[PDB]
Amino acid sequence: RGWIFGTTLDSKTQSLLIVNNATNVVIKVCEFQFCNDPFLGVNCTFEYVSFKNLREFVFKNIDGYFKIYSKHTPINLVRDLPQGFSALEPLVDLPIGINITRFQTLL
Amino acid sequence: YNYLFRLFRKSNLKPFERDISTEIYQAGSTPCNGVEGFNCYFPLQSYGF
Repeated sequence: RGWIFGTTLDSKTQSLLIVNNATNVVIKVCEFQFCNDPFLGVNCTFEYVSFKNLREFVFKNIDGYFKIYSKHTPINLVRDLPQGFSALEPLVDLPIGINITRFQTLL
Repeated sequence: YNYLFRLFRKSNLKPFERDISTEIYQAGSTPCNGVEGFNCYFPLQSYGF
């Protein structure tokens, strides 16, 4: 459902948060404090809001901007990546202003 | 003195990099432990217009 991106991740430097809440996507950049083990149980420097399936994504960061691409497709056998070709399409570009070095996935 | 500029860093900014961080800079051999000292310096300065 989401990702964290940054360098220290916590406090001393800015980090991203990206999360999907099943109606919307929330994106934010802060001097966050992360959880010790992040999960979706149910400072302010930027904000934006908007097994048989393979979901594919690409992320990159250049000159203070950050870019996202994706594609979704069905699968026959879920054991491994399906051997073929299908190109990913752009979603989003953001003026985040930060370098990044670490990332993490959110359940 | 409310307007500030950074004097010290580890390495130069990339284009449109936005470094907010105000931790004490280790300028040399001294481990700084989050406080000022010999080669342990506050990284910002002011114009005093």
